[PDB]
Parts: sequence; C-alpha cells; structure tokens
Amino acid sequence: VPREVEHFSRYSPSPLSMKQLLDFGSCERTSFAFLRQELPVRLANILKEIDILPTQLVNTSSVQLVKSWYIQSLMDLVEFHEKSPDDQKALSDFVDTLIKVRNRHHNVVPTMAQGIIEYKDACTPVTNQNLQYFLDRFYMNRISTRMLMNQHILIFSDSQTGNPSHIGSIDPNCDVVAVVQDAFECSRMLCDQYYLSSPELKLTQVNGKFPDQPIHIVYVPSHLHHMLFELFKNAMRATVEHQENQPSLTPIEVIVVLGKEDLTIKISDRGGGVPLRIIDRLFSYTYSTAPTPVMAPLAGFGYGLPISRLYAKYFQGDLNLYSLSGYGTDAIIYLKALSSESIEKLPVFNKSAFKHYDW
Amino acid sequence: VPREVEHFSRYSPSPLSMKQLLDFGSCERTSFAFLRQELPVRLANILKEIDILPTQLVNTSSVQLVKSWYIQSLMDLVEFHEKSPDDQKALSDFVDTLIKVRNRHHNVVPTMAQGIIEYKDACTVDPVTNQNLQYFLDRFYMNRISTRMLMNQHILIFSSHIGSIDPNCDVVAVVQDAFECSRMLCDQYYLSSPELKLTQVNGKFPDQPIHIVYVPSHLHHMLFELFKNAMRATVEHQENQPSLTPIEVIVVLGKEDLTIKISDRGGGVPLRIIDRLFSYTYSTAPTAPLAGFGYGLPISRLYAKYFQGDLNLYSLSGYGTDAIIYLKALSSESIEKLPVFNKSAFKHYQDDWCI
Ligand SMILES: Nc1ncnc2c1ncn2[C@@H]1O[C@H](COP(=O)(O)OP(=O)(O)O)[C@@H](O)[C@H]1O
Ligand SMILES: Nc1ncnc2c1ncn2[C@@H]1O[C@H](COP(=O)(O)OP(=O)(O)O)[C@@H](O)[C@H]1O
Ligand SMILES: [Mg+2]
Ligand SMILES: [Mg+2]
Repeated sequence: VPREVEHFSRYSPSPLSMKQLLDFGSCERTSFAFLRQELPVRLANILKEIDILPTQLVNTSSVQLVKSWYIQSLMDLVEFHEKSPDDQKALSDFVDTLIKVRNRHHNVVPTMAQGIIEYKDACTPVTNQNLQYFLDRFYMNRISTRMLMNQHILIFSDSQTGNPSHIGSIDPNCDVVAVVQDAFECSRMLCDQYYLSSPELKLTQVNGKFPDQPIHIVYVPSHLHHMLFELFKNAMRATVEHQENQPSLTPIEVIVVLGKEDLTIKISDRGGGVPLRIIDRLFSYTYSTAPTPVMAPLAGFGYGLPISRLYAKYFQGDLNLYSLSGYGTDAIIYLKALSSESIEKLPVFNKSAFKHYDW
Repeated sequence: VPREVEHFSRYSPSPLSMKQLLDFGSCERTSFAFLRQELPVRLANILKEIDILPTQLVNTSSVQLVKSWYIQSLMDLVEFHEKSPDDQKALSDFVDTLIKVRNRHHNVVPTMAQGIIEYKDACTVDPVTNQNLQYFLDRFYMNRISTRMLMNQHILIFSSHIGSIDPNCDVVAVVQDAFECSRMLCDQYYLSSPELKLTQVNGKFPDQPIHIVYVPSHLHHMLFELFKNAMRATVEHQENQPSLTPIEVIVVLGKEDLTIKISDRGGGVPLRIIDRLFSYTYSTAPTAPLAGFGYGLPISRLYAKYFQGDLNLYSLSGYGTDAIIYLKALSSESIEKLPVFNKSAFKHYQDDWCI
C-alpha cells in the first residue's frame, strides 16, 4: 500500500453542503487548496476499504484496475501539494488534472460491477452483507468525488462550462416537475422498445411551502433525473408485466409535494407489488427478478434501487418502497428543501467501519 | 431476585403459530401442562429484564408494583407444577388462577407508562438510556401481549371463533368497525369527522371476500389507533375548511400478505421527525381528546409485529400521510415474535459514516 494512501487515509472526509458548493461559484484559489487535500483523503479512505475485500474479489482484473486508477489519481493530486494557489499555471494544470482524473474514473461504476459479477459467477453477492456494505460506501464515495471535481471543472475550466443556468452541476432553481416529466419520457422510450406499450403519467403537485407557485429547490438535476428514471423503469416494467391480460394500462401516478423541510415525490403503480419478505432483498446490489442481461437493458443488473437510494441519501434525503402485494407499489424520494440542510453523507474508514467488516 | 424467577428465566419462551393455536384449540390437559410451564418462563424472562433498568426507574412505586404483580403471578402458576393433568379439579382451579392473573395484570400498561413518565420528567436521560427504554418497553409490552394472548385462549376455550382467534376474520368489517369507533370519538370532541372511502382487492382469490386467520381484537386496536391519528391530523390541518377530505383505505390480499393502507390528507410530518413518532410518550397534543398519551403508534406496531407482520408510516410533508399494516396471510407463518433474556439481549443494553 503506498505511503501516500496510508497517510491520507488517516483523515476523515470533510462533508460540504449544497449551500457551500453553490459558493464555489459565487474563489479558485480556495477551492484548489481545499480539493488538493480533500480528494486524496477521500480516495485514500476508500482504497483502505478496497484492500479489505475478499482476496478473490480484490484480485479480479476489474478491481485491480479501479485500485490502480484510484492510486494514480491520488498521486496526480498530491503532486499539487507544493504549489502556491497564487500560481496561475498551477491552477490551470489543476483543472486539466481533474479533467484527466474524471475521464480516468469514467467507467469505475461498470468496472466495479463487472468485477462483482465475475466474483458471483466464480464464488459467491446478494447474501454477502459485507459486500453490500462495501458497495454502498464505494459508490457513495464515487458520487461525492465526482460531485466535487465536477464543481471545480464546470466553474473554473476554460472549455467545460456546463449549463449556463447551473452553478457547476447545481441548479439553484431546479424545476422538479420538469425533471419528473423528462425522466418519465426517457423511461417510456425504453419501455416501448421492450413491450410496444407503456403506461401514461398522471401527475399532481402541491406547493405546501409557497402555495400555487412552481415547485423549485436547489438541487443537482442529473442526480434527481437518475433516481426518477430508475424508479420509472421499475414501475413501468411491473405495470406492463402484471397487466398483460388487460385492454389498457393503469397510469403511473406521481405526486410532488413541497413542504417546509422536505421535497417529496411519490411514484405509485398498479404493478402487482412485492411480498414484504423480499422488500429488503430488493435494495441488494445485483438482486433482480429479471435475467442478467449480456449487455439497452430495461432490468436485470439489479442496481436501480440501491444506487437511486445512494443518490437520495447523499444530500441527507432518502428513498423508501412500500408495497401492497397483489396490487401495486409506492416508491418515495425525500429531498431536503433547504440547501443548508443538504449536507454530503460520506463513508469514513475508521475503527467502527473496520468492526462492521434477543427476540 | 427470588429463586423461582432465576430458575424459570433460564428457559427460553416457546413461540407458537396461529395455526398451532387453532389446531390445539379445535385437549385441556395438554394446554394446562403447556401453560403452567410457559407462563412462568415468560414472566421470569421479562422479570430478569426489569432488573437491568436504571435504578431511579426500577425504584418508582409503579415499576415496583408491576414487579410484585408478575412475581406473585409466577408463584401462583408455579404452584400447579405439583398437580396432575388428569386431575379435573386442578384443571378448574387453573382456569380460576388464570382469571386472577388476568385481573391482577389488568392495569400493567398504565402502571408501567406511569413509571416511565415519572422517570423522564424527574431525571436526565442520556441518548443511550432513552434508546434502552424504548427497546425495553417494546419487549415488555410485547411480552404482555403474548401472555394475555395465551391465557385468554385457555380461559375462553376451557372455562365460529376459537377463543380470540377468528379463522375467517372479515378484514373489511373490522376496518369499518374500527373506523366508526374513532369517528364517534372525533365527532364528540371536534364536532365533525371525515368519511371513510374504502377499496378492496383480493389478488389471492379475485372477487371473493377477504378473510384470513387473525385475532380481530388485535386488528381492531391497530386500526382504531391509526384512524384516531388520521382523523386528528385531518381535522386539525383543515380547521379552516367547509368540509373534510375523507380517509381513504385500501385492503389487499396477496399470496403471503394481507396489507391495509390508511391515507389522509392531514398535512403530513417532516421525515426528520417520523422515527420520533414511534417513541412511547411522543405526542404533539397536550397532556375526551383523541391524542395525548403518545402510545398509539408504538403499541399498534407491536400488535402488528407480534405475529410477524409490521406497521410503517410514510408521509408527504405538506400534504398527508400513509399508514400501512402488513399481516401474514398464512396461519402457519403467523408465529409469535417473543423477547428472550439471553446474552444477546444483555449486550443490547450495554462512527463509520460522517455525521
Ligand atoms: N415498482 C415495483 N413493483 C414491483 N416490483 C418492483 C418494483 N420496483 C422494483 N421491483 C423489484 O425489485 C427488483 C430490483 O430492482 P432494481 O434494483 O431496480 O433492479 P432491476 O430493475 O435491474 O431488477 C426488481 O427486479 C423487481 O423484482
Ligand atoms: N396521520 C398522521 N398525520 C400527521 N401526524 C401524525 C399522524 N399520525 C401520527 N402523527 C404524529 O405522531 C404523533 C404520535 O402518535 P401516537 O403515537 O398515536 O400518539 P398521540 O396520538 O397520542 O399523539 C401524533 O401526536 C402526531 O404528531
Ligand atoms: Mg431497475
Ligand atoms: Mg394516537
């Protein structure tokens, strides 16, 4: 294990709020001084956990690649530790470095998943509670490093400027309903290619906080779109498959509610539901009632739920599923409505994480 | 720490399924032999647990009462260990003893709740002690639910339904009844109440009435409490309105589960606060009103969990709330969920993500 990994893994990650991230964008030098230290810390924390995995998983070519990428990215970043933030060439080189790290890490999620599959096909995955624990942490860690680097790149690079209306990747006036409708349409296009029919959307909105106004919050619309798209793929598959005997499809019903503290989105289907017994299983990485695909897939890799939940929890939200077996399912996303309360939820490698590994 | 309590606490509770209770309910000697052993075991297990509680709690006159009642009952029941199952008189006497016990235990829940209120009002309670008090009270009340269930069944059978078990519990009729009980209370107190909009779906046997094996009084309790809650939230959030949004309920029978969802538009609850709702004591009402005691949610969820179902609440803050009960549909899977005083419970009485 390189000395740099051992060192930087001694620190805890420092979580930021969305409010603070929205302020990257209101000093380059301060964001450089922070990130040059924080990205190594977060890479080093997760690399210590990678080292603890089962030998037969850690030795897959896929995990060895992710480890080699993470270690290179840490080194790339530690090379900036001697530079002055007043050094304008250093700042420029730093943006180019984050662009290289971002491009290098582009296929981390699939690569890790692939390794997880080889392991499964050769040894164990859904009944291994340490692997479930690891993957929530690893993938949350990836969400958080990609969020921080992208914020710096999209505000400070010459060439990658993101949506002119966003601050980095954050929309300070995120049109929640419009994101719902867009993710619904994305899901619908895929569902049509699998079934030649898809349910319609019936949507209702309640602005409890500012009555009769458009619902907006400060949010990262790519993360919100991901959660909704995944829950809609699941609702559409459930609905079509359960109603294949019927002349028409029940709509998917969505309600979006803005209250004082929370933004809540409930997605209700008449897709026949799930036994309460298996609800927890559903949020297990790789768990799916569909065959694992080889390769435009609607279902079967078993990532939609646990990953969508990570996105909701990342800024102190949550995602829950309540089902009525024999009828249908309610999926519910909760997001904090205040940017000052939307604080990164980060894994830390410490005694208590290590130990993790009457009625 | 009497001897008999230490002795019987060494056994672990023997959980029964609802099917067992039907099958042994449709031989009095067998029930007698079973219960004169099993009741002392359950009483001794919870007694040993009472002893682990904080001193200022255990020494309230309330907890001292409960402890003397439970000890006295264990002793009354241990006295039948010297009698014969084939003995018709001992059989009669045992039923009478179970009636005494039931009478003696009649005020256990308010006496325990009184003990807790006193302690929390009087004493500083650190986070960990509070957590332990929740864990203890869930276990203590579950243990009472279970002993009352066993003793009632022997009393009703030996002194259509099999004791307190209905083998064709008309789920919807219990819903309607629990709704009307709540409604009467609501009308009397707020002068108005929401209507019920009820839907049912038999996924297991389409278009047939929904019946499972259940204990209707337990189902009634859970529904009555959840409806009180939904009615108060509706009326209070809609206090400036010409009329009230109904409370909508759907009853669904699937293969493994019976599910009942109760939906209100009484304004919801922030996610922050949802877990706190289930704390014994916790109420947004001041100290007849529908609310105040802060027992509806935790106690309903014990009834639900007792035979391996569950009770969950999810809310859209600013809009309204859904409460959901899940019951097992198969009587063989409806098995008592019982606390046991073992080294793992003991450890439970005794950070990897950043804050
Ligand atoms: N709305 C729903 N209705 C019924 N079953 C669902 C629903 N959402 C998810 N599921 C079940 O949970 C499983 C896992 O979902 P997910 O993690 O999205 O993986 P995948 O879609 O690849 O199966 C699904 O395969 C399905 O069995
Ligand atoms: N349907 C609901 N809508 C809004 N708040 C609710 C609802 N159900 C319960 N609550 C909150 O949970 C609290 C506790 O409920 P409970 O444990 O039933 O005690 P109590 O009814 O005596 O307050 C209530 O005081 C209320 O604040
Ligand atoms: Mg999916
Ligand atoms: Mg109540």
